[PDB]
Amino acid sequence: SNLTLNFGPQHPAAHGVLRLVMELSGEMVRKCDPHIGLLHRGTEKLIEYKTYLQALPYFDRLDYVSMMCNEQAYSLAVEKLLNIQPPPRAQWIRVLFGEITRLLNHIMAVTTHALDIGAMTPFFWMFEEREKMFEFYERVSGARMHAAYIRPGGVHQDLPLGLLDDIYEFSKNFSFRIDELEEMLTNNRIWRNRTVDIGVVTAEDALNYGFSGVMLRGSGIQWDLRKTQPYDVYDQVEFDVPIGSRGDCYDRYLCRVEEMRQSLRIISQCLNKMPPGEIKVDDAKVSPPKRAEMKTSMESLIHHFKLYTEGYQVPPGATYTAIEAPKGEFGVYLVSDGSSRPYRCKIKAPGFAHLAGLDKMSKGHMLADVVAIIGTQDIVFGEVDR
Amino acid sequence: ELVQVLRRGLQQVSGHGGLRGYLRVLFRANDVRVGTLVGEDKYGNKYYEDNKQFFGRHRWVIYTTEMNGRDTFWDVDGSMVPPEWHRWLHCMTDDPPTTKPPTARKYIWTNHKFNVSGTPQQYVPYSTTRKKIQEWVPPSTPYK
Amino acid sequence: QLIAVDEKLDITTLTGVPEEHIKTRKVRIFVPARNNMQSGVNNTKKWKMEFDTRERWENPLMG
Amino acid sequence: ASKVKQDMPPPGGYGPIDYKRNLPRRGLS
Amino acid sequence: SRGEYVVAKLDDLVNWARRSSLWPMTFGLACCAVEMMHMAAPRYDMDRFGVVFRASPRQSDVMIVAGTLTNKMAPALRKVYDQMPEPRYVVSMGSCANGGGYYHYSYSVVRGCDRIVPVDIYVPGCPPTAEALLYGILQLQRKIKREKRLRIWYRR
Amino acid sequence: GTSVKPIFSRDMNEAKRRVRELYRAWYREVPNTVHLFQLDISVKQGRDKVREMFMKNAHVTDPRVVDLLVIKGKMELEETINVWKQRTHIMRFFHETEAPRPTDFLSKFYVGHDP
Amino acid sequence: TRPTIRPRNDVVHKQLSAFGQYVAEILPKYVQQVQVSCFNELEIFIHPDGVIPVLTFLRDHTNAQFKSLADLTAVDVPTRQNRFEIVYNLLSLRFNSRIRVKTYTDELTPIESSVTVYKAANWYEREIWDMFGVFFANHPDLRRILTDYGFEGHPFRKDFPLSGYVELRYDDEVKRVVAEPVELAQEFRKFDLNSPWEAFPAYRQPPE
Amino acid sequence: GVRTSPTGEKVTHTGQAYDDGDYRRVRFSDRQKEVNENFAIDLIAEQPVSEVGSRVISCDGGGGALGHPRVYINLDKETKTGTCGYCGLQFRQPHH
Amino acid sequence: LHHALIPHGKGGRSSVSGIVATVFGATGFLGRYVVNHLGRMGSQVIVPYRCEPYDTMHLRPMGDLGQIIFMEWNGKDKDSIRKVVEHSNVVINLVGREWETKNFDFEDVFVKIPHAIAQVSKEAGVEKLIHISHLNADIKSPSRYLRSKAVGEKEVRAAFPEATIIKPSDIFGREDRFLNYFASMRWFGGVPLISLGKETVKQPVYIVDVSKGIINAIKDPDAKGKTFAFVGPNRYLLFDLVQYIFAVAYRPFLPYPLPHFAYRWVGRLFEVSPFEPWTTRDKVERVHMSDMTLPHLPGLEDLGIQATPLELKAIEVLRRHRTYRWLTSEMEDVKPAKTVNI
Amino acid sequence: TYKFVNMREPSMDMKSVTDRAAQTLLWTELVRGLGMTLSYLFREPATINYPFEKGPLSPRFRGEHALRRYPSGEERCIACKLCEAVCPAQAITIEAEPRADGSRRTTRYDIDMTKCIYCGFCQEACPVDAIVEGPNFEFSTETHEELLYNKEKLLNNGDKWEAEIAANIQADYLYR
Ligand SMILES: CCCCCCCCCCCCCCCCC[C@@H](O)O[C@H](CO[C@H](O)CCCCCCCCCCCCCCC)COP(=O)(O)OCC[N+](C)(C)C
Ligand SMILES: NC(=O)C1=CN([C@@H]2O[C@H](COP(=O)(O)OP(=O)(O)OC[C@H]3O[C@@H](n4cnc5c(N)ncnc54)[C@H](OP(=O)(O)O)[C@@H]3O)[C@@H](O)[C@H]2O)C=CC1
Ligand SMILES: C=C(C)[C@H]1Cc2c(ccc3c2O[C@@H]2COc4cc(OC)c(OC)cc4[C@@H]2C3=O)O1
Ligand code: SF4
Ligand code: SF4
Ligand code: SF4
Ligand SMILES: [Zn+2]
Repeated sequence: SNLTLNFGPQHPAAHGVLRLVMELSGEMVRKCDPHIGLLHRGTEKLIEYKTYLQALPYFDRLDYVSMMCNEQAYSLAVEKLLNIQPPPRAQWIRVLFGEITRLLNHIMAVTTHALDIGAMTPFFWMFEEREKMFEFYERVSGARMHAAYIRPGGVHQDLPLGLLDDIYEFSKNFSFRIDELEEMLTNNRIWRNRTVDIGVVTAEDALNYGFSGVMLRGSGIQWDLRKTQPYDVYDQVEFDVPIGSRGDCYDRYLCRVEEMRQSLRIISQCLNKMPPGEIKVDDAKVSPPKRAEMKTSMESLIHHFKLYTEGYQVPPGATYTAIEAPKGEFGVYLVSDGSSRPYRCKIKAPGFAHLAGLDKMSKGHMLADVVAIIGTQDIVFGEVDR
Repeated sequence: ELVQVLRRGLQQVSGHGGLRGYLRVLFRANDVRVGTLVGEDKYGNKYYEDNKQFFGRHRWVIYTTEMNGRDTFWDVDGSMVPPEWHRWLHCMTDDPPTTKPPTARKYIWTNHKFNVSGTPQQYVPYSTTRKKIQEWVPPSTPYK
Repeated sequence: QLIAVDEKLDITTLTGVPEEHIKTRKVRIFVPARNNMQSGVNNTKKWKMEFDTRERWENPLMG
Repeated sequence: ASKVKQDMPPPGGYGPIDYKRNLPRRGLS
Repeated sequence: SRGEYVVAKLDDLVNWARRSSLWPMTFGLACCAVEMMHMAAPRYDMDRFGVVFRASPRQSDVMIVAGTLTNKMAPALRKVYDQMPEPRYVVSMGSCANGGGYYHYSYSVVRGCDRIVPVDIYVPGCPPTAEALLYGILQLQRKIKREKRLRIWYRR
Repeated sequence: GTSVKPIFSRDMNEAKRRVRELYRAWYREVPNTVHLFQLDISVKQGRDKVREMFMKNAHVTDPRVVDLLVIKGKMELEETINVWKQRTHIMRFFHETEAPRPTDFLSKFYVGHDP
Repeated sequence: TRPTIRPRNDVVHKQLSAFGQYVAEILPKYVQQVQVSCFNELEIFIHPDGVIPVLTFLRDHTNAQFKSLADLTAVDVPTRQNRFEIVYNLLSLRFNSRIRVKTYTDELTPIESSVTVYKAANWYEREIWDMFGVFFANHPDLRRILTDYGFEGHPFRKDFPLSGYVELRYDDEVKRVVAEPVELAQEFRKFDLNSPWEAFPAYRQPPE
Repeated sequence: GVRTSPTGEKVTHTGQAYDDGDYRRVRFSDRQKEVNENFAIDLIAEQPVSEVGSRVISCDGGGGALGHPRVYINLDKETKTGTCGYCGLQFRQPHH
Repeated sequence: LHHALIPHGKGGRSSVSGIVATVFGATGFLGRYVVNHLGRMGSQVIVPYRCEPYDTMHLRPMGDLGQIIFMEWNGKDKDSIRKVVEHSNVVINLVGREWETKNFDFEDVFVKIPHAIAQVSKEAGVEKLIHISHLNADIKSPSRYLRSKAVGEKEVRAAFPEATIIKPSDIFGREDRFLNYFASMRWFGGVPLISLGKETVKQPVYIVDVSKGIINAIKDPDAKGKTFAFVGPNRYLLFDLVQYIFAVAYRPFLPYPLPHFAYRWVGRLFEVSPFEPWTTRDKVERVHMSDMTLPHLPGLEDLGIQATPLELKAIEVLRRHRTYRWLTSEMEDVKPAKTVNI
Repeated sequence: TYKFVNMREPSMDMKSVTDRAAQTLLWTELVRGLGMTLSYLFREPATINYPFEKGPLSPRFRGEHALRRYPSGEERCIACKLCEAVCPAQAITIEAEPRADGSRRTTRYDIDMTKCIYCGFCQEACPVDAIVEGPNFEFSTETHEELLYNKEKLLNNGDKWEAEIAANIQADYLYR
């Protein structure tokens, strides 16, 4: 008989409320059975009882490490259904904060992966940088993480009068912190022993199982949604896409580090190219007017009242909108029946498919290797369970 | 050199008003730094800055030992800071309330209260509306 | 392959609704009346199904 | 008649930001 | 009385030791856990207050419920609470744990973790900042300082 | 006619056969469940509860509905055997903390407005 | 029409229309309808019996090559005799395109499991079964994935109530977590927001 | 404008005080009852009526964009004063 | 009924039952079950406590928001009792200590405190009072515990003529001393029994039965001035009862007779512990005293309760007392004990 | 446009082989990692002396809610119920009636702080700046009931925090 073991939910390596039922012969893993749903909150039904603006803060709490990226995907879906266009300055702000968010997510992923493996130190070095980016979030929206800044019309508020300078000051020091992380990990023989040839997935298998993002790029597949299906102003920035060679945990780690560097590159470009103008679509039947207009003009007051009580109506139709979120392809299948409430909202999270493939990726490995594989899949269970 | 660092330490103990004041600040805040007194509180808190410290350690408060009624020699918390010094201390503004006083209103509290949870002054929720259905009152006289 | 089932459709045992909320309930099927405060008729186009009103009481705390 | 004031990059541009990996050799033979 | 003075001093000593060494269980449910991480991060450094994470419920004094508690998860939370040796404390952190929050009207969410376990400190926010959680922790220490187990034993 | 596609059974006889097989499996499982979960019920109580749950759906006359009911019962059996379920889940069948709700007219009239 | 209105792309619209015609001509046995949405999103309505052929053709054909399944979900429309609408989203990396395939079913009719065509579907079909109660034939390991152990009913169905039928609490007499009929301290307050004036003339329905 | 009930409980601006036979008062024993002491109806009743030499006046609550939406008040009735429906300030024309 | 105290809802957690109860002694064995049953229906429960508030934590999840109010009280203070019974229509008394402390003898907890509660709650206008005494309460009993119980019963009846007095006999449950005391004896080696427990008859009652009986007596309009006796459905000789207890726990049963004076000396030796004693002289007297038979008093079946046999609930108390070898044994494996019924 | 992260081949000359043998036998990269940690040991820690030292915040910071007044002392809230309609958590409960002087004012204004997600949508929706999220974040309670705010509690919060709330609004209202 194989030993049957509960891995989580109350486990440090679990990375959330995961009940990994594991069959083991000695420490060899014979079978992985991920039991999820310990963080299923019934988000999609709730979204059905809300208006389109009331449903936005749910996308903050889907993947709690990539908040604005989740907001951007939902906003793109709703804007596509509304047949409107965000203004250019809003799109530049969106891309800038999406890259800052990608930095946040990649720091969290790499350091928690190292912490599982046993290298506890880089976490503390990188979480101070995460703290400074949380400060950027807070200055723009008043919240450290669940900002709700990106709205289906653009962004809620314009940047405060000295934010770009501080973002520049942060961005010109971050590369040295990445360098210190790489000094700790990249050439360590212990880290390579714990990561090289662990959780190897082929290109064909990665495509069929539904993988996306780094889980594809580590296996040599050349696919990045920002390059192939660009959104906002991603076609106007220059960056390279890291590609792996072996499909293992080590290659995925290198891809994420290089991705962090390329995000610094994109941020530098966005800082030097931010244009002037308004921040939300100049269409008061979709985006609320300014407060001075709301307090002086009859139409502005009527539209403020109606947008905050009933909300805008969205013409009937269904869309599937996908973005390159820091964890992979993040999608929304949004169905509108013509009213101000969404009829259906299905959320596609890359972690769902990655966790469904965890059992495949752990064949012939031990317990510690399974811990490394869970770390390398970059799983947050808010997006998996919803 | 090392000797100048030691001299900085001795002028730090000398700069807190003697050895006993040095020990008081060390056991009261686990910090012995010397900064410029930005101002004082009507409740006794003192506010200092030192712009040569990195962001976060450049402003601080030495709390009062005696708030509204309780002894706060050891028991201090962040809720004892009044709102104007709260705005300065959390770096929401650069201007202290001494040089930029807040606007005066006659309904603003003249006496700040701290977090009164777990205390006979705690808030207890209740319904603020009046009774909805009134019942019939039978007459006080016999009917036969 | 088809098996020619002869009976009326009945899915109560699969829905998971407690039997109390299956037998003692009455639904109303109706086209809602136009709100007399307005002239628009767009809310009088589709049929509605809604359940019977049950007891509502006052919370001892907060009311 | 006040002019539009808005958070923008300074005239010309921001100073260049390093992003490439910097791992020195740092050893004997 | 000498005996009352002795029990008061022993009471103070035990309360001081208990509040100065508060070990929370390494346990996080959702978004709030991230802010919990930021409380252990260098800027706030909970370790400097004597507050260290430990995975095992047998070596833990405090449980921080940091995230939504669903119905599927409630038996496991109750179980790891029951496996804490006493004295033990529970800090409810965030809207979800406090009362359900954004998912209060869900078929799969427990409307507040105090239905499952007794709670000592309720930390508001969604999420509460790391500073707010630190304030709640320091509040729990003050609460523990107010304990008088030995005095009550002596008077009974 | 009525042009329906089956799930597993073509008539009620095959559906009844599957029901009997699932009943046999639950009957065999009950003592192991009582041992593993450390339940304070007897094996007789558990088998009585299994019979009561089976008889709750005795009025079904559609082979497809019966096939779905057997699929759900097999899902529950698989869940119980593998210990995915906890003692609270098993004990949820017995409603031990639910006060008995009366069924006669007078008691209902006394307690409240619901029929 | 310039600054605030989303721009059009007629080239992609034409390409998707031609490819939809291509797919319909190749598989007349199953394809019932083909649509190209205004924002260039190809949709192909089919018969349920053709779930496995269509997808197989779409993932294998040299001119198709949709080797990746973005996601698979269902929509509940109670007014339809076939309640449930099964939606497959596919991505082609070779041709950098996306396609949506839709079919229908009701409560008692199984759909063929497409795990053989796409390995990714496993958990998607389990999720559809759990949330909507749609059975998938020949599925490797079909069981609940999202809901609690022993949970009765399917939450995503329109008829199911938002807060469900039971709640949980810890009971000290039995010393365990118990499930009881839901009671709410404050009832969810239903809002009626729909405006009595029509918003979109282009979607007006005939007056019957 | 605070005032106590015959039970010694403060009466709020709303006017709600628990009745003598109401058990819910037990929630305040060993604790206190939260009552805000600045009654708005009394404070707005102290403001002097503004005299303006026009039939129609405008009010925005002061502060421009920091007040309320701007409204126009007719001042033709001389038996009363024009009252803002947002701020409660009163206006009149010079009379008698 | 004072409109705010009209029952509403379906009798669940968020309902209004119309009951406002002050439960003295709610931090004990019976008090937790009573508070649980009251808070299940949506009752307002006022818990007077003198212990450390930590020790009340387990009672917090028993009610909805605001439905359980904790207040400090002192048994020797009547202003405090007034403070905690001012707004209640029900007062339940569960105050009692098995052993005598330095500050409270048996007469303080069983006469003075119950009488003060009855007097103050009658003065305050409390509608209902429920008092708990023992089945074996007697003016001339060898145990001072039962003498004080009988005196306090008379005092309560004098101070509150419409009080319901409930007389249970040896409540058994998860936190019950009676079931535990026998289990505790195994560590020593042998079970010491006076006369080998062949001259004692016991009729133990389940804890949930007693809590349900109290709750039903609150809701019963004709149970006002009545006196109830809460006893189980079966009578056992003490020897057979302890033998069954040891068989359910799967521990080797080694009974031996011990003379009365030796057992009293042992109880006196155990009495000097400053903490909770393992046993006392009073406990020794009460253990080897046969349960009274009072057929003239209404029972649990007059309150609608069907008494639970010990054979059905013994395992839930005694499985904790087993070793790992016998930890998974089923309930119906132990061959119920011999009953001496009539 | 892509780059490779692990497609580099190692040199096979005798010098490179000897350098790699020295790396294997004498553990050079491990000493590099030790040097990095030793370097961090001598830096100044990023820790702040809480509660004496606080984390930086912004005028846009969302915290505890408060109900404000006009400078006359009259409440700003007119019971339009837009905050109650917009609230995604349904955390706001409002009841209103004409005041004794005919004013449109609330008789019940509750916020359930354990339902609230602290999104700030209500202060955006308020047309008279009546409901705000003030700067406070240190209001942890010991019981759940203390976090169920009524109108008295929110008016008290406004009175207690008005000096800072007005200064925060003055610094941010031109971005709104
Ligand atoms: C043989 C001996 C065996 C036992 C040995 C035990 C170890 C030796 C005793 C060590 C005592 C150290 C604890 C006392 C330290 C007090 C520190 C002081 O700050 O505590 C204050 C309160 O002090 C306590 O109330 C009393 C402490 C001492 C209690 C009595 C000690 C008597 C010792 C008797 C020993 C008898 C042993 C018998 C068995 C051997 C409040 O501080 P606090 O608010 O937290 O600070 C928060 C952080 N701030 C300040 C920056 C905000
Ligand atoms: N076998 C049984 O258990 C049956 C019990 N009896 C009677 O039934 C009642 C409840 O029994 P049970 O729950 O088992 O007893 P417990 O010992 O478990 O609890 C007694 C309660 O009374 C309180 N109390 C005791 N002494 C005092 C005091 N001097 N001042 C204030 N409060 C005090 C306790 O508070 P604290 O914890 O703070 O000390 C405690 O809450 C008691 O009156 C008992 O005598 C009836 C027949 C037998
Ligand atoms: C131990 C230190 C220094 C930090 C790291 C840490 C905590 C506290 C809790 C946890 C944790 O890391 C583990 C592993 O990675 C995640 C990731 C999570 O989501 C990103 C997540 O949410 C529940 C939870 C976890 C674990 C978790 O519970 O303090
Ligand atoms: S309270 Fe907010 S941040 Fe915390 S877990 Fe819930 S949704 Fe996430
Ligand atoms: S902050 Fe958001 S959740 Fe909280 S009361 Fe305002 S609108 Fe509701
Ligand atoms: S707070 Fe503002 S939005 Fe809410 S009811 Fe009052 S005036 Fe309307
Ligand atoms: Zn005005």
